[PDB]
Amino acid sequence: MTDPIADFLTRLRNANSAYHDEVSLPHSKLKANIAQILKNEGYISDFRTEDARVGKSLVIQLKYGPSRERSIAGLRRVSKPGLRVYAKSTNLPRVLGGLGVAIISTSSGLLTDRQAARQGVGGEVLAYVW
Amino acid sequence: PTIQQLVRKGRRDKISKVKTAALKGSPQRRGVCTRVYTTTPKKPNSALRKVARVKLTSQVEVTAYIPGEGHNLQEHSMVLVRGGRVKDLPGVRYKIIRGSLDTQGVKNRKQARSRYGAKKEK
RNA sequence: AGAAGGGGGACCGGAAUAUCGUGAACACCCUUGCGGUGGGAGCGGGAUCCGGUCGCAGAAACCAGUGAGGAGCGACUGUU
RNA sequence: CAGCUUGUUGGUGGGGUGACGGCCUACCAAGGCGACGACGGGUAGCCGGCCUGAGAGGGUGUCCGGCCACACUGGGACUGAGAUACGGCCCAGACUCCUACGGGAGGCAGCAGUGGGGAAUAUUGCACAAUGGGCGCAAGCCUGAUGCAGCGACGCCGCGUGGGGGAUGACGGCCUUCGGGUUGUAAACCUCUUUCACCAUCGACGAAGGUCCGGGUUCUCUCGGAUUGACGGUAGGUGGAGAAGAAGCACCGGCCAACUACGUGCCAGCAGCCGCGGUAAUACGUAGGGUGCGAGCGUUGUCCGGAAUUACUGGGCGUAAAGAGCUCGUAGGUGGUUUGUCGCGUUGUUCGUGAAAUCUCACGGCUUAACUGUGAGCGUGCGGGCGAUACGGGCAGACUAGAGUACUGCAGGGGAGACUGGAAUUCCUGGUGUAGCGGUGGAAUGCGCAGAUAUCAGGAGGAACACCGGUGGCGAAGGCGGGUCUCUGGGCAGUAACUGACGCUGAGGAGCGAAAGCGUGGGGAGCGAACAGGAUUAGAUACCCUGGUAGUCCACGCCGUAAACGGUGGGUACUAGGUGUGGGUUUCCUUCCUUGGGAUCCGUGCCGUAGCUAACGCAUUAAGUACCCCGCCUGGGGAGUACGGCC
RNA sequence: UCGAAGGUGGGAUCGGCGAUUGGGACGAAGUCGUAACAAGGUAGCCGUACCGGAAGGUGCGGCUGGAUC
Ligand SMILES: [Mg+2]
Ligand SMILES: [Mg+2]
Ligand SMILES: [Mg+2]
Ligand SMILES: [Mg+2]
Ligand SMILES: [Mg+2]
Ligand SMILES: [Mg+2]
Ligand SMILES: [Mg+2]
Ligand SMILES: [Mg+2]
Ligand SMILES: [Mg+2]
Ligand SMILES: [Mg+2]
Ligand SMILES: [Mg+2]
Ligand SMILES: [Mg+2]
Ligand SMILES: [Mg+2]
Ligand SMILES: [Mg+2]
Ligand SMILES: [Mg+2]
Ligand SMILES: [Mg+2]
Ligand SMILES: [Mg+2]
Ligand SMILES: [Mg+2]
Ligand SMILES: [Mg+2]
Ligand SMILES: [Mg+2]
Ligand SMILES: [Mg+2]
Ligand SMILES: [Mg+2]
Ligand SMILES: [Mg+2]
Ligand SMILES: [Mg+2]
Ligand SMILES: [Mg+2]
Ligand SMILES: [Mg+2]
Ligand SMILES: [Mg+2]
Ligand SMILES: [Mg+2]
Ligand SMILES: [Mg+2]
Ligand SMILES: [Mg+2]
Ligand SMILES: [Mg+2]
Ligand SMILES: [Mg+2]
Ligand SMILES: [Mg+2]
Ligand SMILES: [Mg+2]
Ligand SMILES: [Mg+2]
Ligand SMILES: [Mg+2]
Ligand SMILES: [Mg+2]
Ligand SMILES: [Mg+2]
Ligand SMILES: [Mg+2]
Ligand SMILES: [Mg+2]
Ligand SMILES: [Mg+2]
Ligand SMILES: [Mg+2]
Ligand SMILES: [Mg+2]
Ligand SMILES: [Mg+2]
Ligand SMILES: [Mg+2]
Ligand SMILES: [Mg+2]
Ligand SMILES: [Mg+2]
Ligand SMILES: [Mg+2]
Ligand SMILES: [Mg+2]
Ligand SMILES: [Mg+2]
Ligand SMILES: [Mg+2]
Ligand SMILES: [Mg+2]
Ligand SMILES: [Mg+2]
Ligand SMILES: [Mg+2]
Ligand SMILES: [Mg+2]
Ligand SMILES: [Mg+2]
Ligand SMILES: [Mg+2]
Ligand SMILES: [Mg+2]
Ligand SMILES: [Mg+2]
Ligand SMILES: [Mg+2]
Ligand SMILES: [Mg+2]
Ligand SMILES: [Mg+2]
Ligand SMILES: [Mg+2]
Ligand SMILES: [Mg+2]
Ligand SMILES: [Mg+2]
Ligand SMILES: [Mg+2]
Ligand SMILES: [Mg+2]
Ligand SMILES: [Mg+2]
Ligand SMILES: [Mg+2]
Ligand SMILES: [Mg+2]
Ligand SMILES: [Mg+2]
Ligand SMILES: [Mg+2]
Ligand SMILES: [Mg+2]
Ligand SMILES: [Mg+2]
Ligand SMILES: [Mg+2]
Ligand SMILES: [Mg+2]
Ligand SMILES: [Mg+2]
Repeated sequence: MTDPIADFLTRLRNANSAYHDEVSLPHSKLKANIAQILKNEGYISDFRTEDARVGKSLVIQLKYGPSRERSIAGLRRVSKPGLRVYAKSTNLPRVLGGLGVAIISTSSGLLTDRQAARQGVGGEVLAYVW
Repeated sequence: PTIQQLVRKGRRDKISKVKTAALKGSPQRRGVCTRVYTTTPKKPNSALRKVARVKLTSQVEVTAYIPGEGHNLQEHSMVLVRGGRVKDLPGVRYKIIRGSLDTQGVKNRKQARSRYGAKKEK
């Protein structure tokens, strides 16, 4: 069980592919922050944290369009534990030429590409959500 | 794959085989051109290709190819050799320049007039 | 295999009065003995370094392995 | 190339240096370097730069600039602020030369040039006119640095080899359906311009500069009298008649733009591939026509790209090349939740630095461009200060989920040792008994008649354990069942009893590891390589038959190889179902006896959803979606072979 | 004292030639066989041992990348 961020992304991608309407996984502060960013970006619906038998479990509800259409096109972790990915303000990564969002972990907290470029501080690119 | 394994053992480009071994660094090598004869090419060609044994100033013996309609070649001769593939002969990988120190340009040559040796007119 | 092939070797002086190592007298305690500890005299031994001296030659005379390479036969020590 | 070092590592006291220092010396310790590759071998001047590539990257160090190293080879000292001291010195070696034989002199990797090698790379020219450097108070002197000139299409740029009417469809050539068209407005004919060439003339900027004089007294300044340019009478301008003085080159089958005919008939021949030429060649030589470029066009030599065919960007490993035979574990890489601290990684700002030219934007000057000057980017980085702890990380803690331990049950051909049982084959002994037995598609070799095959009874001996038995179970893999006993391993289920990230993988390394084979002793019923005879066949060194040795067996060692396969590495998370089997547990339907159905865990089969795949197929036991670790591949042979090394 | 050059010696490493000899690749239209592709006429492969002119054959153990009831 390595890279819980990758595990969370993989679970979300699998559920979105299988048209699942609910996911469950143990809760962490980083996962909660990522859920907040996703909710702000509008790729997901509401999220909540519920106390399981051990620790806490973080719950994400997904969103679907009019037909059986997935708002989430795909997921891709970026900064793997095998090789970390760091980016600066002048060369912030672009996802889908601006149509995608990359989570940036800077001293101001977890931030999106455009917001991080606005304030000019870079960090570690966690993943691409696009 | 496995960036850690790549760090431990990096990638390596393919091994290379040189093609100008006899010339060993020269576009043209001056040879001796001893024992000019003629051999037969591979099966589905059935020709009589004029070849020679030419030893360069780099002291290597190779079998070269004589292009053009006939030649004035003989025993050891003051010739120049360039690279080239024949695609029919077993191991001929060099060609003698026609219109060199000794060999003459191919007579009656009007088309392309540079290869095989040909003055325009005079 | 002492493979092969090299280097040194005499004498005098100093180090050097426990220099070092051998044994251990006078003189030091106790269950007093053919006893124990310390002690270091006198007497012997070996090695090393530095300086000097002599000769043609320092293993000094006597004494005291020649070495290497390729084959055959018998494995070897022995026996005739 | 797996072990390297002894002034070597350190210390002490001196010596030495401009200066720290085993730099040197006397003494003391045993240390120092090495898998992040020392030591060893091959190769090489480094960088700014140059080329290619969208980029990352790949190649390279030549002009120029910065540095380093060297001056016939090797070694050494001195002078001096400062020495690889090219045109300084001493010595050793080689070479060349003079000589009266005793002795002496010399070093173009300075400029120019000669010999030799190579495919091949230039004048024994001018001047200090300007800049820099050295010597004086200077005036001045030197400078093969430098400024130029000469040779080369060697590279970049630029301009010409003309233009305006021209269907005489010149003539002709070419193709030819004998009609025609192509060459083709280009031509002749009428005309315009003279770019660069030829001839004559003027004539430079480069010099707000240096000398001898006039204000200045010398310090500063302009003034003119004289002179000072190698380039150079050169650039450049002007004046003169005349299109008159001026183009060639490669290719034309696909890649890739360019077709007809003649001669030829696997011959001449061409070619980058694959393919054309052996009697109608758009592929050979030639003629015409066309395409593209141009004072250049093709070939050769090498690098980059196409090549995502070494893949960070940007590859794969079931069957195409690719998972070690399996397991353990050293280093290493990587890692659950949560709190606090630091701020090392991370990131922001600021300062210093990141030379110039060259790369780019924007301009300025050579008639334009090449060339050159200026402003800004580039210089991906580094050092310093000042902000952050969102993530990784260090430290200090905490939790139980991971992992491990605990207790109670469960299944098992898991393994080792010892004892023991039956069937069957063979053999031995005896009885009954006579002429066949065995073998094949058919036979024969073979066995018996000296009593065989067959039958009965008893005994001896080795091997293997029918039925259970299966699609099943166990084991890391290989493998594992006649029975009993002893010793011992692992797994699963349940409670959550306990610790608290103690986890995953694992380079090397270590252990285990079918059959065959090897060493030592024993054993040998049956089978059975080798071998022998018979039979088939042209042959039969085989398939078939008759025999038969090692071996197969035991004990202890060795060997470490298999299609050792799921042709699929280990661990984890997630991703419809349907239907068998095995070990548990659990309430309920609890008697609906049903040991059935339902729930959960650990497996083992098949079918099937999405997804993946070249397809076959995989599909919760993935070859699907992701992460961490290790192993492996870069066309086929040669070859898993040679040499070396380890066993 | 150190110290270039030189001499003496045993080694280390890299090449060239070598009587003779082993295997490999390619050639032509040769000789001897048919081992594999069909159940290829005795199924084919994998490791080992032995044998034979040669491909190959046999034994032991394993796989189906074959079939059978
Ligand atoms: Mg990759
Ligand atoms: Mg000796
Ligand atoms: Mg000997
Ligand atoms: Mg003397
Ligand atoms: Mg003796
Ligand atoms: Mg012999
Ligand atoms: Mg003897
Ligand atoms: Mg013998
Ligand atoms: Mg010392
Ligand atoms: Mg000292
Ligand atoms: Mg060099
Ligand atoms: Mg590319
Ligand atoms: Mg030198
Ligand atoms: Mg010289
Ligand atoms: Mg020298
Ligand atoms: Mg001076
Ligand atoms: Mg001095
Ligand atoms: Mg010198
Ligand atoms: Mg000098
Ligand atoms: Mg000189
Ligand atoms: Mg010169
Ligand atoms: Mg040459
Ligand atoms: Mg020459
Ligand atoms: Mg001057
Ligand atoms: Mg000057
Ligand atoms: Mg030329
Ligand atoms: Mg074309
Ligand atoms: Mg013809
Ligand atoms: Mg042609
Ligand atoms: Mg290429
Ligand atoms: Mg590439
Ligand atoms: Mg590939
Ligand atoms: Mg295959
Ligand atoms: Mg394969
Ligand atoms: Mg395996
Ligand atoms: Mg294998
Ligand atoms: Mg193997
Ligand atoms: Mg470890
Ligand atoms: Mg660890
Ligand atoms: Mg963590
Ligand atoms: Mg760690
Ligand atoms: Mg301009
Ligand atoms: Mg700069
Ligand atoms: Mg800073
Ligand atoms: Mg647990
Ligand atoms: Mg046993
Ligand atoms: Mg018997
Ligand atoms: Mg009987
Ligand atoms: Mg009987
Ligand atoms: Mg506790
Ligand atoms: Mg492990
Ligand atoms: Mg290992
Ligand atoms: Mg065996
Ligand atoms: Mg045996
Ligand atoms: Mg035996
Ligand atoms: Mg026989
Ligand atoms: Mg038989
Ligand atoms: Mg038998
Ligand atoms: Mg044997
Ligand atoms: Mg073993
Ligand atoms: Mg097996
Ligand atoms: Mg894999
Ligand atoms: Mg796996
Ligand atoms: Mg798995
Ligand atoms: Mg099941
Ligand atoms: Mg299926
Ligand atoms: Mg596949
Ligand atoms: Mg081998
Ligand atoms: Mg070997
Ligand atoms: Mg030979
Ligand atoms: Mg056959
Ligand atoms: Mg066969
Ligand atoms: Mg047959
Ligand atoms: Mg067969
Ligand atoms: Mg046989
Ligand atoms: Mg076999
Ligand atoms: Mg078999």
